[PDB]
Amino acid sequence: MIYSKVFLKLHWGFSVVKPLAKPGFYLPPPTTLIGALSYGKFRGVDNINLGNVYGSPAYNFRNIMATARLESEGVYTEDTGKVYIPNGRLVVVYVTDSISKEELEKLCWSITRIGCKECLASVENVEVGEAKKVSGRVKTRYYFRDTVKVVGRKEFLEYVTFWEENGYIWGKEGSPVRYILPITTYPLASKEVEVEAKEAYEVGGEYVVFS
RNA sequence: AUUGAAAGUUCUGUUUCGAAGAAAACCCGCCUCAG
Repeated sequence: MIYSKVFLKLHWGFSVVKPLAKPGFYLPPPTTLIGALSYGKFRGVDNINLGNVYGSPAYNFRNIMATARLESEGVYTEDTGKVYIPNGRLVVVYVTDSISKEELEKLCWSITRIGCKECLASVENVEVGEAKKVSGRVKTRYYFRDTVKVVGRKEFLEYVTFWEENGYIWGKEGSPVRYILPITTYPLASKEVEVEAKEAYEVGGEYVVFS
């Protein structure tokens, strides 16, 4: 199980609107993170024949684990929800085993935007390594699933709804999955939460929780 | 190539006209550079 870390510098922020008034999300979903990685290999093409229907040139990277977190302060504003965090820093962790270290590192440098066109984001540095699996009590900053238990004080937790990769195809809505975000609503920031969990990969001290 | 893809809330307008800080008032009364 290989892992990679990337540091991104945002220009003005990101904007992803909720499916189904156009409120937006607080942090990008894993689908956007996987699509940004896939942009490095599928550049120039917008429709691929999956075999039955044209849905996206991203239905092949669906099994790559990804998380992300903030490192600065921002504000969420509706004026079409937007998350303004100019000159901020984003840390993205990719955990997978499908490809070797070289391919993941090459695709990691090829991230251009997160969300829509205006949300450009440069790349400052990357790290690649081998991760270890643990199950003891850990402290994490990355968001995780709803079913994961919590031992600490419930004070900085929010509930959001994301979608699986089934939504990659047009004319079809993805499955609803609940997610827990350790975020302060105003001003925007990230806080540490202690969880027990069952699977946690150590990617340099900042344990990443998946289930 | 990411609930992503496709879009200007843009066009037209004077804070303008008018109204003396003006009138009265002494620096002035005393002193050899001398043998």
